[PDB]
Amino acid sequence: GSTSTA
Repeated sequence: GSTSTA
C-alpha cells in the first residue's frame, strides 16, 4: 500500500 499527500 501507499499514502501520498501534497
